[PDB]
Amino acid sequence: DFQTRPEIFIFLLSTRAGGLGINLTTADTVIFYDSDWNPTIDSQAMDRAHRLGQTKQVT
DNA sequence: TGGAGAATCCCGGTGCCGAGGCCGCTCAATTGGTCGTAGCAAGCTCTAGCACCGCTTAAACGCACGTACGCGCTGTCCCCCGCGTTTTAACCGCCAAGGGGATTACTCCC
Repeated sequence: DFQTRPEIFIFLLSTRAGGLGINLTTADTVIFYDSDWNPTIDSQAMDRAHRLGQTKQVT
């Protein structure tokens, strides 16, 4: 759904269940409302956006 | 006695799902030796269980006889059954949820 249609603004996503898996490359912005103590997991989360096929500069 | 018709049975056909057998493996039953002890055995004590006698009188029995009560009979009526109608909720299927219990991560404390 999120990848299909640009009317959806925001994607709420838990850090561990949601950080690991598939591309989310029609986002452009990643907000850590809270940041994991293990920096790898925040890196995985950031790179669900910052990825091959990423549309725009990730902030 | 007959009959009609409903209700119960039987015969063969269909299919589905669970019973009966196969497979892999664990872990619980078996083999071997140890060691403690309890309960099997021999022995003594004296409890209390069984037997008998004799007496007392309360408890058991056989009988008379009255009447209280068990039982078959009669009448009624009411209320529970057999059957058609109306309706509701039990059953089935499919999706949701939540919860809880085991696991995994990450930090602080020792």
